[PDB]
Formats: sequence, structure tokens, C-alpha cells
Amino acid sequence: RRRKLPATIILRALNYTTEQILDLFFEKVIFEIRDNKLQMELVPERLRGE
Amino acid sequence: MTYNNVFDHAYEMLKENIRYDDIRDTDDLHDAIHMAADNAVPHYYADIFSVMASEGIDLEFEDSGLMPDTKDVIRILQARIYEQLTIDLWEDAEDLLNEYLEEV
Amino acid sequence: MTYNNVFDHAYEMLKENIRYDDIRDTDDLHDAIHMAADNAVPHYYADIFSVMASEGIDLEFEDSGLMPDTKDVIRILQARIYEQLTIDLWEDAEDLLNEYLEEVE
Repeated sequence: RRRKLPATIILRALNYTTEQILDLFFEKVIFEIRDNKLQMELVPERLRGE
Repeated sequence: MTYNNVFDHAYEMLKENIRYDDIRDTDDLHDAIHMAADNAVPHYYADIFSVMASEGIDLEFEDSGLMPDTKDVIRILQARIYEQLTIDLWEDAEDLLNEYLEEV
Repeated sequence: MTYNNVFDHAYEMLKENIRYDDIRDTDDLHDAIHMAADNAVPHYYADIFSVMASEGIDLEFEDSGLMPDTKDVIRILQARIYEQLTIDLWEDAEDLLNEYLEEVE
């Protein structure tokens, strides 16, 4: 019961890189650049009510 | 947020800590007051500057030893609000220590 | 008590400084905009905290060279409000000059 802090401080205290923060903690999507194609990968059917 | 709602939440967390710890002594009450002023702090910056903009607070303070010496403004403001909350929770928990013993 | 009122005051003062001087050049916009940003801050003590309390301003700094060396918190808050007002006026001055050139014919 003292002054609280967000959990990314203790989570990054295990030598846990911000790349690993934004990769491992959440399931991501990809996109292609540099070729003016403007395309992505296949859909993971993750949308239900959005 | 206003000063009154933040102070109500402050002694609400204080009386929850008293109900959790069952503190009777005044010398043990003071450490609970310091830990409760350490608790219940806002993380919105607009609420922190709204405590500084609301009534019941002054620019000049009594003690200057608790005032830190750094380039961080939010640390100095947090120390000033912490000192004000310790003083105010002591002044309004001196009666609450008797009220809690007279409830149960 | 909010930032929108002081933003409207600085908006009106910048429109008056454009209308009075009739400046059509983008490089000579120094003195009028800087004096409008200097004259837009309030002189009272509680009004500075009232502007800092409302939204539209943050703690993250854009330039560290504008930080004075003093022990007063109120001067640092006045400098932060002055910095946010200079950001708003130097981002809206081009649109206000476009409106001033498109207003008259």
C-alpha cells in the first residue's frame, strides 16, 4: 500500500525490451510497404461485433 | 476533479486502511495517515493541476525541507500536495480515530 | 477557468494585430505575434492554475531552452502557458493570414 506505478516498470525489470512489449503482449497484424501495393495478410476472423 | 472529492476519497482510503489494520493508537494513526496520503493519488495531470486550482490551498507553505530540488515540476507539486494531504488528513482524522473506536 | 477562453482572447488579439498592422509577409511576423502571446497571459495567480487545470496543455516539453532558472513554480507554469500559446498562435497565424487575405477584395 504505497504510491502505485504502472506494471510496465516491473514488467520491463526482467530485461524485457519494448519490442518484446509490443510484440509478445498482443496479437498483431502486418502490412506491406515500399511497393505501393497497400495490402495485408489473410483475416484471422477476430472481429465479432466491431 | 475538485478538492472536496479528492479529500473525501483520501479519508475514505484512510478509513478503509483503518478497518483493514484495526489501528487504535494515535502514534500508529499517524503512520496510517502518511501511508494514506501516499495512497489515493491521481494519475491524470489535469486533476493534479485542478487540485492546485481549487480552493483550500495556498502557494506558500510552512516547511521547506520537504520541498525537493529538481527540474521536475510534477515531483515538487506532488510533494506539496502530499504535505497538504498529510496535514489535512491529520486534522480531520484526529476526530475519526475516536469515531472508529465509538462505532465498534 | 478554462483554456478555451484564454485561447479566444489570444485569437481576438492576434486578429486585432493582423488588422491594425496589415502584414502580408510571413517572415516579418515576429513582434506582433510575440507581443500578442506575451499580452495573452493573465496577471492573476489563481488564473494561471485555472488555465493549467483545464485540458489542452500537457507536461511534455518541446524545447528545453525556454526553461527559466528560478525557485518559483508559478513562473514555470506561466512559461508553460506562454509556450502553449506560442504553439497555438504560430500554428494558427498562417490560417488567419489566409482568412485575412480572403476577407477583403
